[PDB]
Amino acid sequence: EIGRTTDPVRMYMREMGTVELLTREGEIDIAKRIEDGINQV
Amino acid sequence: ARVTVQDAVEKIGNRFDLVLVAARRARQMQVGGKDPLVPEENDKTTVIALREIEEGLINNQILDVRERQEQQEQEAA
Amino acid sequence: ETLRVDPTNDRLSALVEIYRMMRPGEPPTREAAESLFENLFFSEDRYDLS
Amino acid sequence: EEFDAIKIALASPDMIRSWSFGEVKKPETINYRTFKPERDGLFCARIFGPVKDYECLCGKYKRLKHRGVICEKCGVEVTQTKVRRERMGHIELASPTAHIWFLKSLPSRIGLLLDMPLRDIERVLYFESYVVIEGGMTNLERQQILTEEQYLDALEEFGDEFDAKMGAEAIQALLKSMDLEQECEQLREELNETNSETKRKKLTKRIKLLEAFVQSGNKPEWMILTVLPVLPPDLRPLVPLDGGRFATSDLNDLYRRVINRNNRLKRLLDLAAPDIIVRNEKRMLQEAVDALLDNGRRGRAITGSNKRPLKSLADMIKGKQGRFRQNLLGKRVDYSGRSVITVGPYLRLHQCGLPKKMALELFKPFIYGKLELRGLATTIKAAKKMVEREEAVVWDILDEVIREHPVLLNRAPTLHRLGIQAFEPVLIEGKAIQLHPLVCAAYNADFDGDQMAVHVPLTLEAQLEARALMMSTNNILSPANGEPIIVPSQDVVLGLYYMTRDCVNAKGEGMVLTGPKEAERLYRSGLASLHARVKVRITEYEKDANGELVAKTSLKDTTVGRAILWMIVPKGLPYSIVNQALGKKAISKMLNTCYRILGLKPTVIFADQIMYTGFAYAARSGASVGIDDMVIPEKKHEIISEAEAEVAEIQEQFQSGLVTAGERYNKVIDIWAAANDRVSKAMMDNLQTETVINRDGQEEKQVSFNSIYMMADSGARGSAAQIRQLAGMRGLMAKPDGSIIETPITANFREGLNVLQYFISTHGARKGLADTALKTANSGYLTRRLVDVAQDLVVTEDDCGTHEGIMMTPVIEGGDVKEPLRDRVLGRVTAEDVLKPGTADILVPRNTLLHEQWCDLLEENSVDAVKVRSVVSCDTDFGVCAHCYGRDLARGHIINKGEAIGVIAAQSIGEPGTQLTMAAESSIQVKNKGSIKLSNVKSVVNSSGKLVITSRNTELKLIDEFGRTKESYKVPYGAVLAKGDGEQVAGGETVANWDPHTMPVITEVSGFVRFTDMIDGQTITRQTDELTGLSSLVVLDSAERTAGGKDLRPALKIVDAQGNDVLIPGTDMPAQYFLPGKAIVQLEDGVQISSGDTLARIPQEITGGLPRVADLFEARRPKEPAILAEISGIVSFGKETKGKRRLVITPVDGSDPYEEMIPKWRQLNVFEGERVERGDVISDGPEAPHDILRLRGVHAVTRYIVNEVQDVYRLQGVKINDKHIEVIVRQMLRKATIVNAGSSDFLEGEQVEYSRVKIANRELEANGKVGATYSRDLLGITKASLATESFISAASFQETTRVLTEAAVAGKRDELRGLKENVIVGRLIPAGTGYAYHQDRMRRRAAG
Ligand SMILES: [Mg+2]
Ligand SMILES: [Zn+2]
Ligand SMILES: [Zn+2]
Repeated sequence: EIGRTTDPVRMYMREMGTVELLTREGEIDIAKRIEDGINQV
Repeated sequence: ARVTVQDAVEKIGNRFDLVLVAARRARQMQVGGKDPLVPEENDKTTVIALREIEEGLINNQILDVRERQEQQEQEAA
Repeated sequence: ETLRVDPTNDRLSALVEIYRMMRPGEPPTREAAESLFENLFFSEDRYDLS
Repeated sequence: EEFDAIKIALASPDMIRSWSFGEVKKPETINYRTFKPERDGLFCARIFGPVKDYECLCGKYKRLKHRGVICEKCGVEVTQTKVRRERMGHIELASPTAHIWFLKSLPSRIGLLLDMPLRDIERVLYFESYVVIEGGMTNLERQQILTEEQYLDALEEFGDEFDAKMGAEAIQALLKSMDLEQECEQLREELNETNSETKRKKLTKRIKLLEAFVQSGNKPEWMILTVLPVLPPDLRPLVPLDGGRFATSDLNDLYRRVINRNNRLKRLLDLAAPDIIVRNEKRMLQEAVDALLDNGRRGRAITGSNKRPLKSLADMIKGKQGRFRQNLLGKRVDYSGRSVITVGPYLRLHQCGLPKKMALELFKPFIYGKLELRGLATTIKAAKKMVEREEAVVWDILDEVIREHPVLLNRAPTLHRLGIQAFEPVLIEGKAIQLHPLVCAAYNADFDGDQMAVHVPLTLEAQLEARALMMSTNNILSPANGEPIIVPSQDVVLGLYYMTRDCVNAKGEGMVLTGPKEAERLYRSGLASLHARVKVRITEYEKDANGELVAKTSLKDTTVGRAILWMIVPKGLPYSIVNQALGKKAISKMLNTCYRILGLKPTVIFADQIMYTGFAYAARSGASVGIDDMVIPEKKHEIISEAEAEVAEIQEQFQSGLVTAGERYNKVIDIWAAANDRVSKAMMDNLQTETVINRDGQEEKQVSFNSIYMMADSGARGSAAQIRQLAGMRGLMAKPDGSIIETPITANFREGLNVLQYFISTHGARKGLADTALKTANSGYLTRRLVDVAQDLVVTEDDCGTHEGIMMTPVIEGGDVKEPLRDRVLGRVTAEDVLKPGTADILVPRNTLLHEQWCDLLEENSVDAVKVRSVVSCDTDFGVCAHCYGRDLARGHIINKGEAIGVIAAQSIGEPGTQLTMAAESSIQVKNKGSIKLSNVKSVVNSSGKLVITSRNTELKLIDEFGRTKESYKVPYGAVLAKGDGEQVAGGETVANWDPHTMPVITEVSGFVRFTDMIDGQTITRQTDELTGLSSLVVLDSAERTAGGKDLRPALKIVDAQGNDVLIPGTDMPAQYFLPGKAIVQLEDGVQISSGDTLARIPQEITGGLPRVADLFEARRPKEPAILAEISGIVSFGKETKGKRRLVITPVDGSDPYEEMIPKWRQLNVFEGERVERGDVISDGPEAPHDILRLRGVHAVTRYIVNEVQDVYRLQGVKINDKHIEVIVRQMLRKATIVNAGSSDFLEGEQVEYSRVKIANRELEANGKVGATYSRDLLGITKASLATESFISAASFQETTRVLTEAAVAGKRDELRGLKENVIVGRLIPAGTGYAYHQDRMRRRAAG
C-alpha cells in the first residue's frame, strides 16, 4: 500500500504506531524485571 | 599604415601571419632597443612595424636571418 | 461508463481512496478519512466562497 | 603547471583522505566574542591554514625563520594566507551513504549494474525491506527482496547460512561482491542466441557500461560514500558586514547539519539504543548528505531560515547562473567604460569621439609611465597627485598616449561579429561618445538613448589585431552574404536624390559648360539652378587591358547637379553612374562598383565623400514636412459612397434568403478590398506625377517635388503603405486573433479617426508589439544552440582531394525563377568539370574559383546545372579544406587556413531571426511560350486521342530557345493531357485536366466488363433514385463487410465476346485489374465502358515562421509522415490482422520479402504491384528528414534542408548564403551506427563518430582486412551538441549533472580541441592568430 512516501517523518510515525501503550501495570512489571536482572548480575 | 593595412596583407598573405610578424618586430623595436629602418615621423612602434613590412624590408625570413646572425656573432665572442 | 470503470463499491472504500490519494503512505483509519473529507470541503473555517 | 588534458573519474575513500589535511569534528565556526576560529570547527586554522599571513596564534615561531614548521602549541602553521583557498578537509561517516547522483540521475547507474528496479533499491535503502546478499542454501538467491515478516520466517527455520541486510550497507555489500567478468561474458553469450529488439538494446547498453567500467579501473564500491570531503573555507566565506552583522554561504549550514547528525549517530551507537532509533538516525544522515550534494532532487528541498531552499553544490555548478556560464565563459573586465552615443558627422570612417574624462580614467597606468619617463614626477604617488589635480602637462601626455592606440566599441546584444569594432579615438569634451554615421547599420544603433561600451586593448599583439582584423575600414562587406554593409542612408540619400534630379526650364537651360568646375561656380553664384538641363564637357577614365587608365573626353548632356557631383567620383568609373537621378539602390551599386574595380582605399575615401556631400546638399535643399503635403484624392468620398451603397444592397438582398452567411461575408470583404485599391491608386496618381510646367510655351508634365513623395522615391525613409495610411484609407483590420472585421476604417491620419475606429486599431497594435517582445528570446535561444553545435569547425587543410560534390540548378518553384545561378554558385569551387562538346563547347577547368568573369562566361553560354564542391562532402578529418569551402565572403578571396567557420555560420543564420515573423487547382496553365519536355512519364493513349498519365511522379517543364527551364509543375496521377511531347505550347494554354476532388481510375481499352468477387449486400449497396431510376454501385470495405463476404476482393474483368484477354506484347502480365476497396462504379455490371472513362471516384477531401526553422534544424518528426518505398520489386497487400493493413513488397530480383504495417485510416496511393524504387513515395503528407537520409542519401537530405530553410528567409527578403546552412548540416550528421562484425573493436548497435570509423577502416584496409559497415545517423541540434567527444563542452552547454555523471563513470579524458574548452581553461583558441601556436605544440607530440 506504501505510496512511496519518501517523507522520513511518515516512516517514523508508521514504525512507531505499531507498539501500543500500557500503563500503571507494565511500568511496574518492566521495572521489576530490570531490577531483577541487575540483582542477578 | 595608419588608415588601412591592405598592402601589408597583400605582401605577406594571411592576415594572421601579418599580425604575428609585425608583433614580434614591434616588440623588438620597443624593448630590444633596435633602430627603425624607415623614418620615425612620430609614430608608435606598431605603425612603424607595419610601414616596414609594407615596403618589403621586414618579413619572417629576414627576421630569422637577422636573429641567427646576431646569435652566431654573440656566441663567437 | 464511469461507474463501470469505478473500482470503489461503498462509501467507506471511497473515503479510503480519497484519503490515500491526499496523504499517501498512511494507514486509512475510519475517523481519519471522515475528518479529512469534512474538513476538506464542508467545514466553516477551512473553505469559504465569499 | 603546464598540462595537456583533463580526466575525470570516481574517488576512492583513500583518495579523499589523500586530499585532506585533517578531519572536521565539530560543527562550530567561530567564537562569539573574539571572532577567531574554533579548534576543530569548520574554519580551523590548523587544518585549513592560517588566517593572517606569517603569524601563528601564539607567535613563538615567527620572523620567517620557520618555513613550513608547525607551531605546536597553537597548532597554526606559519605560511601565506592563500592556502585557506585551496586546502580541503574530510568527514568520516559512521554509516555508508549512497551518492545521490549515481542513484537517482536516470538511468540510475546503480540500477544498471545490479539489474534491479529503482524502487527496490529505494525500499532497501529506507529500511523498509531486507535483501538477500548470499543464499548458500538453495532456498533463496541474490537480489531477492524480503519483507519484514518474511525474513523472520526464513531466519527461524534456516539460519546461519542466510545473509540478508538492509540499507546502504546491503547495497554496498552487493556491489562489492559482484564480479564483472562473469556477467560480461554471460551477456556476450546471451545476445548471441535471441535478439528481442528491446531486450537486445538493453543488453547492449548494460554490456557497454560493464566493459567501460572494467576498462576505466573504477570499482563499483566507490559509488557509495564512507568518507566525505569538505570544501576550503574561503570558497564558503563567513564575512563581517560593516553593520556588525555577518554574511554566510549556505554550504556552512548544510555541512553543519551533516556533522551534527553524524556525531549523534556515533553517540547513539556507543550507547546501545533500540533499533528503531538508530534506523531513524541512519535515514536522517542519509537525507542530510543528499541535501548537501543536490538539494531538492530527493523530493522536498530543505528551506533555509527565511522561506527559501538552501543552495547546494550542484546548484553552484548547473544553471544559467552557475560557474560555467557566468564566471568562466564570460566575465567582467577591467579597463572598460560605458556611455550614451551621439552622432558626429565630421569624423572619418576610422575614428570615434571619446570623452576626455573617460579617456583619462581608462589610460591611467600608461599616463603614470610616461609621467615618470619624462621626469615630471619622481615617484608613482607624485604621479597620482599630478593626475587627480589635472595639470596641463597631464593633458599633453594623454594626447601623446592615445595617438595610434585603437579602442574597441561594443553594443549589446552582439548579434553578429560586426557588433564589436575597433576605432581610433579623437578626444572631445562632453560626456557622450560620438559614433560615425555610416556604422550605425552594422550596430543596429539609433541615437535615441542607446549606450555603448568601450574596451582598451593592452598588449602589442592585441593592438595589432585590433588594427588589422577588427578596424572599421576593414569591414565593408558582410560575412553572411557578399553585399556591402557601409550603405548610405536617410539624409545622405535625400541629399543625393535632390541634388541629382532634373527639372523643366528652371534657370540656365541649354548652356554649355567647360567641365564641372564651371558648374559649381555657376550654381553657387546664383546664376543657375541645380536642376538645369545643361551640356557639359566631361573626361572619363577607363581601365585598360593591363590596368592602364585611358582618358576619354566628350561633350555630354547632363544637369548642373550631376556635374557637381562628378567631382567626387574616383577616376576609373564610367560617367553613366552619375548621370541618372540617384536613389538608394543606385548609391549602393555605385559603392559596390567602385569596390570591385578599384580596390579598398578608393572606396573608403569615396564613401566618406559621399556622406559629406549628401549632408551638405540635403541641408541646402531645406526639405520640410507640412500638413498640406499629404494630399487626398478629390474623388475619395465618391468611391466610399458607391461601395457603401453597394454593400447596403447586398445586405438587403441577404434578407431575401438568396445569400447565406458565408456568401455575404466573402462578398462584402471583396467589395471593400476593391474600394481600397481604387482609393490607393487614385491617391498615388494624384500625388506622384502632379506638376504642370511651361516649357517656354505650352504645358508639360513631370514628376512632382512633393516632399513626402521625395521621401518615398528616394528610398530615404518612407514606403508606399505608410503614405497610403497618411492619405488614403487606413484599411481593414483584424479581430484579436484571426477574423478580419467586416467594415474597414475609412479615415486616414490627416482626417483623424473617431473613437470606435481607434479602439479597433489598438488590437493589432498591441498584438504586434507583444509579438516582438516575446520573439526576441526564442531568437536568442536558437542562435545559442546553433553556435554550440558548430564551433569546432576551422579550416584545417588546403585540398582534401575529394571528387564528390552537389549538383546545383536554379530554383524554378512554380512558374517564375526564384534564384538564378550567378547568385547561387558565385564563389564556389567546381569539381568534376562539366564539359559540353557540341552546342556550347563548354570548358570549365577543374577546381577554379568562380569569379564574376567566370559567371559572366557561364551566363553567355547559358548553362543551367553545375556540380560544385561542398562542405558536407569534404574528406578532411576534424575540419574542412579551403577548397571545399570557397570564398571568404567578407574578404573576397579563397578562405584562409585557420579561420573559425562554425561560429560565423551560426551567427549569420541566427542574426536575422529577430525580423523573421513570430483555390483554383483545376488545371495546369503555361505562362510563357516555349517547348514541353516531360520526365519520368507513363503514358497511355485513349480513343479520344488524349494522353493519359499513370506514372506517380510526372514533372512538367518549359524549355526555352536557348535550352533552359523556365517553369516546372507536378502532374497528378490520372490527369488527362492536351498535347504530347515535343511541340511548342503557347502562352496561357492549358495542358492538363483532371478532377480535383477525385482520383479516377482511367480506362485504356474497351470491351465487356465483368464485376468479379463483388456481391450486393456483401460488398456493395443497392441505391435507388427517383422516376429516372439511375443506380450507383459503391464498394463497401472490410470494416463493414460481413463475415461471409470477407475473402471477396473486388475486380473488373475486361473481356471480349470470347472472353480471351489479349496479352500485352512482350510482357507476360495478366490483365487482372483488382481495384481496391470503394471502387465506385455507378454504371451497373455489363455496361460498355469507353477507353479513358472514370471507373472509380475516390475523393481526396504549415507553421512557416521561426518555429518552422527551429523544427527543421532540430530534425523533429512530422506527426503524419509520408511513407516511402524501401525496396524495388512487386507490391501487394497481405493478410489483415485486427485491421493492421499488411503491405508486402517482394523484390523482382531480390528474394527477401519486406513487410510494412500500415495504419488503418491512412490511404494508399499505389494500388498493387508497380515498379517502385528506393524511397518512392506511397502516402501523402509531410516528409521526415530521417527517412530522406536513410533512403535517398546524404546529398538528398542536405538539399531538402537547404531548400526548406531558405524558403522561410526568402519570404521575408533575407539573403543568406547557402554555405552556412550546409556547414550546420555537416555538423549535424556527425555520428554513425555500426551494423557488421568488422575487424576492429566494435559491436552491433554502437554509435561512434563517423571520423573514428573512417580512421579505423582505412587503417585496416591498408592491411588487407575488411572493416565494419556503418550507416550515418541524423541528430538534432541539441542531441548532436550533447554527444561530442568532450565532457567540458557538453557540460558547459546544458544538462550538467547528467553528462558529468556519465563522464565520471566512464573515466573519460578531455583532450582540449575545441574553442569553448580552451576559452574555459584560459588559453589561446585554435583559430586565427592562435592557430600557429597550437600547430607548434602539435609537432611537440613528435618529440615525446
Ligand atoms: Mg533606439
Ligand atoms: Zn604559535
Ligand atoms: Zn574538402
